[PDB]
Amino acid sequence: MELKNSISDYTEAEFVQLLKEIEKENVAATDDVLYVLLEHFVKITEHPDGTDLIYYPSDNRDDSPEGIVKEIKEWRAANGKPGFKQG
Amino acid sequence: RNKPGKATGKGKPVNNKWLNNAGKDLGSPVPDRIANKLRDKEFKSFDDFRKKFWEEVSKDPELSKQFSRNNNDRMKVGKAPQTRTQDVSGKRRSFELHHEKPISQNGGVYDMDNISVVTPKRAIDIH
Repeated sequence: MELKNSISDYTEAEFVQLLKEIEKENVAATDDVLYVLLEHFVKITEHPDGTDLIYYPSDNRDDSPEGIVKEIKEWRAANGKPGFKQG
Repeated sequence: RNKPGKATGKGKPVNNKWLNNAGKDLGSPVPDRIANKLRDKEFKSFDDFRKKFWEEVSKDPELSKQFSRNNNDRMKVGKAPQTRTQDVSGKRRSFELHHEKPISQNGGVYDMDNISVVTPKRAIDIH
C-alpha cells in the first residue's frame, strides 16, 4: 500500500488498513516485508513501547485494530502530539 | 538445513506465564503437553521441527491463551512469536530455540530436553 510519513496523514480508517496489512504479513512465510511495515508503524506512532501495542496489548483494552487505534489516540492526545487526520 | 531425525524427550510442566523466564538462565523449557505431541515423530530438519513446535503451541488451549492474537497467528504458520521490544536484538525480534548442549559437543538436535525458548538478547548474552 501507500505508507504516509506522518500519523497526521492517516485517517483512523486508513491506519486500520495498515494494521490489517501487517496482520497479513504476520502470517506470510517470512518476516522480510513484515519488519519493514513494523518499522514504519513504530516511526509514525512514536509510541515508546513500539510493536508491543500490536503483539503485547494491555488487558485494559481490546486486542484488535480498533483497540490499537484507541490506545494510540489517547497516548498522542495526552502528550500533546498531533492526532489522526479528521478526513 | 540440518539432518532428519525423530523428536524425543519429556520437557516440563509450565504455568500461565510460560515464557516469563525466556532468556534468563536457560530460558523456558519445552512444555510436556507439547512434547507428547511431537515425541517419536520424524522431521526433515531442525527448521521443520521449529515450525511444527510453534504450530503445536498455537493448538494448545492453555498455551495459546498466553499470547496475543497477532502472535497466535504467527505460531499458527510455524513462525516464532515476536518478543517484547525491550528483548529484541537487531533483525532478531522473535523467540529463538536454543540447544543447552550445542550440536558441536555430543549433540541433542531433536531432544526436547536439550531445547529451550530464549529471547534474542539473552540468546546472545549466554554466548
